[PDB]
Amino acid sequence: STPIQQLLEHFLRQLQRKDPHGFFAFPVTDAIAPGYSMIIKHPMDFGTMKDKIVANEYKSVTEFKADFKLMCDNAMTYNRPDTVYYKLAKKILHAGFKMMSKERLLALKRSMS
Ligand SMILES: CN(C)c1ncc2c(=O)n(C)ccc2n1
Repeated sequence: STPIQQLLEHFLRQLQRKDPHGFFAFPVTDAIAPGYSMIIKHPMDFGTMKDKIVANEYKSVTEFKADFKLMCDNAMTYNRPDTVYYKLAKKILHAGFKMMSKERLLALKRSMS
């Protein structure tokens, strides 16, 4: 494993901890959610993000953050605001961006020198 992969796996584990029912663990199918493929054209989930880390597909934390944001945005686009999926996506997007904030990454950059 590489230092980037270890850091991204840590961020992903902490993010997955906020989803105990595993709503974001797997891709959303049309059988589970009707007309999903018709509304969401750029699907994303924690499993796809895990596979990208393992394959060393992320060049930076910004790229990882972009996939996480896409996943939350998709859930907030497809699902109405009063659903468990929209509510969890909004909660984890905020919590995730504070964990991977420019402030926290600058503090990590300073500890790398
Ligand atoms: C059952 N159903 C209608 C439905 N709809 C939307 C979603 C969804 O966005 N995620 C992320 C996970 C499950 C899900 N399930």
